[PDB]
Amino acid sequence: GKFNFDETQTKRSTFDNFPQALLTVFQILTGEDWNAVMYDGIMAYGGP
Amino acid sequence: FPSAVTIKSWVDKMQEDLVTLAKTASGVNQLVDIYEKYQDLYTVEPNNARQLVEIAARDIEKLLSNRSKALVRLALEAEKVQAAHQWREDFASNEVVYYNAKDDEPGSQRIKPVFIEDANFGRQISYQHAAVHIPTDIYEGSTIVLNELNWTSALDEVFKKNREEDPSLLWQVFGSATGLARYYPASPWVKIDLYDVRRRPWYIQGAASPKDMLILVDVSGSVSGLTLKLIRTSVSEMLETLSDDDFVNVASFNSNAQDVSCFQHLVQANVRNKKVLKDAVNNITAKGITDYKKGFSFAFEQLLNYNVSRANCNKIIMLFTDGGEERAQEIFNKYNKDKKVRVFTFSVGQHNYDRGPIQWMACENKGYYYEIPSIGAIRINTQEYLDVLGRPMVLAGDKAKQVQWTNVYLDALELGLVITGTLPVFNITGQFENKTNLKNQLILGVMGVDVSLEDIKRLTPRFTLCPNGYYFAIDPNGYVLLHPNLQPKPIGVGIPTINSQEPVTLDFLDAELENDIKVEIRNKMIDGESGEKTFRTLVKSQDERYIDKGNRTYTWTPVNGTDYSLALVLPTYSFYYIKAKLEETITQARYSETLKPDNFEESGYTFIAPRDYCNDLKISDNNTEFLLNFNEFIDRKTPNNPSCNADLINRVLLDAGFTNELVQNYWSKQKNIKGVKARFVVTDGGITRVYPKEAGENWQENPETYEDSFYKRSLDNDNYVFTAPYFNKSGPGAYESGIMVSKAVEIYIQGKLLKPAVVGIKIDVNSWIENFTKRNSDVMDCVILDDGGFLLMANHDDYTNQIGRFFGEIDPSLMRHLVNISVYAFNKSYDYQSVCEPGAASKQSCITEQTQYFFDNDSKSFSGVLDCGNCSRIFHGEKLMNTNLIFIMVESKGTCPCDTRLLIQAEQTSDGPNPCDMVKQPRYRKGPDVCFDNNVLEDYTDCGGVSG
Amino acid sequence: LELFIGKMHKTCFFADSDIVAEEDPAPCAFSGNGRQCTANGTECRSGWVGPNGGITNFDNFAFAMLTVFQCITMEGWTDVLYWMNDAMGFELPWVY
Amino acid sequence: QAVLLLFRCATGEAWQEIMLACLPGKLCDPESDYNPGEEYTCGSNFAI
Ligand SMILES: *[C@@H]1O[C@H](CO)[C@@H](O[C@@H]2O[C@H](CO)[C@@H](O[C@@H]3O[C@H](CO)[C@@H](O[C@@H]4O[C@H](CO)[C@@H](O)[C@H](O)[C@H]4NC(C)=O)[C@H](O)[C@H]3NC(C)=O)[C@H](O)[C@H]2NC(C)=O)[C@H](O)[C@H]1NC(C)=O
Ligand SMILES: *[C@@H]1O[C@H](CO)[C@@H](O[C@@H]2O[C@H](CO)[C@@H](O[C@@H]3O[C@H](CO)[C@@H](O)[C@H](O)[C@H]3NC(C)=O)[C@H](O)[C@H]2NC(C)=O)[C@H](O)[C@H]1NC(C)=O
Ligand SMILES: *[C@@H]1O[C@H](CO)[C@@H](O[C@@H]2O[C@H](CO)[C@@H](O)[C@H](O)[C@H]2NC(C)=O)[C@H](O)[C@H]1NC(C)=O
Ligand SMILES: *[C@@H]1O[C@H](CO)[C@@H](O[C@@H]2O[C@H](CO)[C@@H](O)[C@H](O)[C@H]2NC(C)=O)[C@H](O)[C@H]1NC(C)=O
Ligand SMILES: *[C@@H]1O[C@H](CO)[C@@H](O[C@@H]2O[C@H](CO)[C@@H](O)[C@H](O)[C@H]2NC(C)=O)[C@H](O)[C@H]1NC(C)=O
Ligand SMILES: *[C@@H]1O[C@H](CO)[C@@H](O)[C@H](O)[C@H]1NC(C)=O
Ligand SMILES: [Ca+2]
Ligand SMILES: [Ca+2]
Repeated sequence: GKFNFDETQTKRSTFDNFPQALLTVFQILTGEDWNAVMYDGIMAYGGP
Repeated sequence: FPSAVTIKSWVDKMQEDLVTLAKTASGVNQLVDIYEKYQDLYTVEPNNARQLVEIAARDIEKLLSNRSKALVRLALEAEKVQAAHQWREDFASNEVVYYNAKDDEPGSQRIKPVFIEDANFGRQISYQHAAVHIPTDIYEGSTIVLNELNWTSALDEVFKKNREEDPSLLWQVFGSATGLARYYPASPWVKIDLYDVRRRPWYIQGAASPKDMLILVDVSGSVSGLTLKLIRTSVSEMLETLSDDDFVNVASFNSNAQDVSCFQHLVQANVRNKKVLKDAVNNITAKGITDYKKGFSFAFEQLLNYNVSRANCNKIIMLFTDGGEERAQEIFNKYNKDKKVRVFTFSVGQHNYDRGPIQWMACENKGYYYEIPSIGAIRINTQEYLDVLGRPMVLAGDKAKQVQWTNVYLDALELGLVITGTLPVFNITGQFENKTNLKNQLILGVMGVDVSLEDIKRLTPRFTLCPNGYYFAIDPNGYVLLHPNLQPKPIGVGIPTINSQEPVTLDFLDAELENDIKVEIRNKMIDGESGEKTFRTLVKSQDERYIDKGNRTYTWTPVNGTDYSLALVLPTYSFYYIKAKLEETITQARYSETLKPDNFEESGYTFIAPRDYCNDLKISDNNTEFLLNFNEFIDRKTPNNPSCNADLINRVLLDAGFTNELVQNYWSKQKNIKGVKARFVVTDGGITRVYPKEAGENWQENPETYEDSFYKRSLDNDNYVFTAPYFNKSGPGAYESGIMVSKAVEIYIQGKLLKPAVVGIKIDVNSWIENFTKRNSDVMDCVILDDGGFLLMANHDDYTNQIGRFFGEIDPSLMRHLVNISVYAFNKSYDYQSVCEPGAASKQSCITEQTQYFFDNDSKSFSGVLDCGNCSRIFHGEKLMNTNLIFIMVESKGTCPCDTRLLIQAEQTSDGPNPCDMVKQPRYRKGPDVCFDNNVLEDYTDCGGVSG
Repeated sequence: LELFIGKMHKTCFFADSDIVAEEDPAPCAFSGNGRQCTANGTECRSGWVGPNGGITNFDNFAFAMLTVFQCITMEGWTDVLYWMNDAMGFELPWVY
Repeated sequence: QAVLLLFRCATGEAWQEIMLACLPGKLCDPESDYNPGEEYTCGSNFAI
């Protein structure tokens, strides 16, 4: 519940509930768009 | 410092040097003789306030009854035609033919009209058919629209029929519940288009009754992010569906329920209050847990207040959340067991929470459930709550078919300030046997007919009155339907800080100067009772610079058909008026020959008031071709006047001879005077004449007599009036114009006071200065001020260069002290219809605060010492007799090197008054007495979920 | 850190304002070599935060190291290559 | 540029997006000698 910072769009690869967290972890494991999730994780704690 | 006796004798030598020059050069006494030496070319007719009030209020009622008959004739036919519809679901072959507005097709054929330009219509129109408007977000050619697009085509015949009976008829529009608006006569629609007929103020007031809304906003933790931006926008668009008869308040709950603003209870939800609520809603944040039990208890308590004014009508709680698992059954059981309060619930945002409890809350309390997942659904889903509120209105039957009139608002089709009649249209299919009753509880639409304010100003003629007399009409809410100070501009709120859909609701106490006696007159006029009262009022001038006090008489009666109240403002010396009686030909030919532009060499440069002396003769608003048009009209036209009237033509022609006898027999004798630069006469007929034709190009006053600020100001005063020129090189006004002096002519025909005209001169500033000195002394200052603290001369040259300027902007220290010693009184006002440059966060509407100064005490001799600290300045003040001037002598400002902040008397951009403490003591108002809610036949069996 | 430091900081805003022109902003040329934002009325000047909100840049050792690690995993390295093509010229960044 | 695009696809960056972008219904730059009238012609079904 920390990806609600954009206020203009909804994020699909989040950690909201357990199935979504599992799907996000699997997606990062496959490597596809892992940097996109990392950017959201960084911006959720402030930013650069 | 000279003694008091020396100064007073010094004044009397110069005071009489101005009155005598103005009394002889202008010729105020001679015009008295001219107006008294005939007493046969006119007649003094009584001006009864009680009769005019009751006559003009009967013509206004008849005008609104013509439109009421037009609405009934349209609403009945629409119900009959629609009841005979078959709901065909294919239009490929039987294509519907219609004219679509804002255009250069499955089952539609477009129409190319002729669009002949017409008067009394600022656009091109066509009476052959009726135009159809379909909003951008609604697809034309759909099954619902196309079916709606047949049975409305039978309305075109009735549209034509209503216009034939009354040619002076404005837009007649049908706002369908589907979204399309069909109006007559057809005219092309006026960036992108966002117009929706179902959000207009005239549609909203007729689709339901006044409501006591209360918006509950979920500001818990889970609503943070995108789904809060959707909630804040949804509340803002929801507040736009409320009018002055609706009472609303906004509260938010997150483990604790509190108001989002300073109101703490229901407010009238006008433009001022809605702005405060909108600003506070846009400043909420999401944090905490959700508590529906505490949130709904807070909302149910605010609807049971009854301490303050409410609508005493539809009570609805409108919940803005996302989703939860709490149903709060005990709260609904405890508070509304008998279902007196409706609950509408909204599920906003892209989420996956439980909508079960939200849906259950909706229809357990006779409400409806809505989905707002994105921005595109905000516009449509926040206006559909009126369908539920309209259920008791349709079940009432023919007792709910009452014509209502909206507030004054600017027309969508660029027509000006208009009001709209309103009448709903019902679904009565199958009612002959009463078997369907399922979709028959929703209105088909709303009937509308527009009445312009120009049509109402025509039924109240003001040209038999003095320029200080006028009519004004009031709303039960207190707003003015008619007023001279009402302007075709939207009313603003606050300062526009940037990095016309609202109605023009101007209150009576805000249109003019507020007084403790106006309030009781306003209350007596709101509740509809006739009366009259004569009392002393202090009146703001036409230009917001001077305040003058004079007697006024207010006479009011209620308009019987409607809920409006009409009042006539009429001062003293205006109970009689000059009516010209003269029909001979050769006595009018000589008068008309005076208005020839080629005769201005000896008769002075002559103006003419752009009045509708005679239909044909149109107005040009330039007074260059209009005079040529007018004088070439009178000779090339039979004197019998088959169409227009001669009362407005005899009066102007009679005063043409009266002013001719003055410019010829007295002004020509004294061709040039050392101290006189121009000579002007302004009459009630509507002509102004300046003898020096070379000085006729310096005339900046309005050609219409009734709009001249100095003319109205001169009538109230019994002495000469000095008008200071404008500042900041606003045209030629510094040295080549002069200082305007005016004096009203007073005649006594049979002992009855009349003021038909004013006369005066333009004193040249250059020649008056020498008389003032008989110079630039470094010890003492000699300045002259008028009634209002505007500089007219000084004794330091540099001060003279800045002429016609407020004395507080050139010497703040002395001006501020003058107010404290009670020589200059002042009241501030608020100008809600004003435009100003935006500030840091073109031009936009804003509220500007206006202040004017006037002589408070009647004493004439003033003396005192101005102490500015570690120094001392002594002054003496003497007011000139028979004049609104004051002379004050003070030492130079360089003797005491102190300079406080300059005192500004100008259009100051403000945001007051503060509305947080206005709602504590709101103005008296009366609401509609008809309420339609809580009908036992209401179905309400579709909550929000049986369809999803 | 040596080849290019602080070069992704120039996108094209509107004329005499602080609003970016395009929806997906990209850097201009650092000094008249790479991308030139040519619209009706536009100019580009320093003041931009960065392509990915400031996360993707070589203007710090930590930022450069993170971007290098991201590029090695073959995930979103062409984006950085294109941003250098826009900011710097066109023949140097392809070698790196 | 073609070799760089092929290397990008070899590393597997957005190769399916490029394949979609190389479909028949695509406009052609105003520099090729193409018959007047039909601009949206270049692009072939052989991209897949
Ligand atoms: C005034 O009230 C009358 C009745 O009180 C109302 O006339 C009724 O109109 C509805 C249409 O809204 C007719 O409904 C018929 O039955 C269904 C209901 O939609 C339609 O079949 C499909 O229904 C689905 C919804 O589930 C819909 O999406 C689809 O488009 C429909 N059509 C298909 C699949 O082809 C029928 O098409 C529809 N029409 C028929 C059968 O002709 C009622 O039958 C009408 N009732 C009467 C007594 O005429 C009228 O519209 C109201 N006035 C206005 C302005 O709306
Ligand atoms: C909805 O649109 C329909 C298609 O335009 C209208 O249906 C047609 O209206 C015509 C005009 O009245 C009819 O033409 C004549 O109708 C009279 C009356 O019954 C008869 O003389 C004939 O039926 C016909 N005359 C001819 C063909 O010479 C059509 O009959 C009628 N039906 C069709 C074309 O199938 C509806 O009237 C319209 N609904 C409303 C409420 O206006
Ligand atoms: C509005 O209607 C009322 C009555 O419905 C009118 O009251 C009249 O008042 C006069 C006194 O001024 C009485 O002589 C009449 O008898 C009253 N009328 C009736 C029907 O009794 C009132 O004048 C009407 N107002 C207007 C402006 O027409
Ligand atoms: C006004 O509202 C208050 C509270 O909502 C009502 O309650 C009374 O308020 C007055 C003054 O505060 C006091 O009599 C008591 O504190 C309250 N209770 C009772 C039983 O009076 C009040 O009734 C409302 N109306 C008025 C006229 O005050
Ligand atoms: C407009 O006129 C003056 C402007 O200062 C004010 O009227 C006086 O207000 C003071 C304030 O208490 C009173 O003591 C005086 O008795 C008032 N003078 C009167 C009533 O003649 C006030 O601001 C305005 N007057 C109104 C609103 O009636
Ligand atoms: C309309 O109003 C006028 C005056 O307001 C009145 O004479 C007339 O009878 C009314 N009705 C019609 C149909 O003109
Ligand atoms: Ca919650
Ligand atoms: Ca990849």
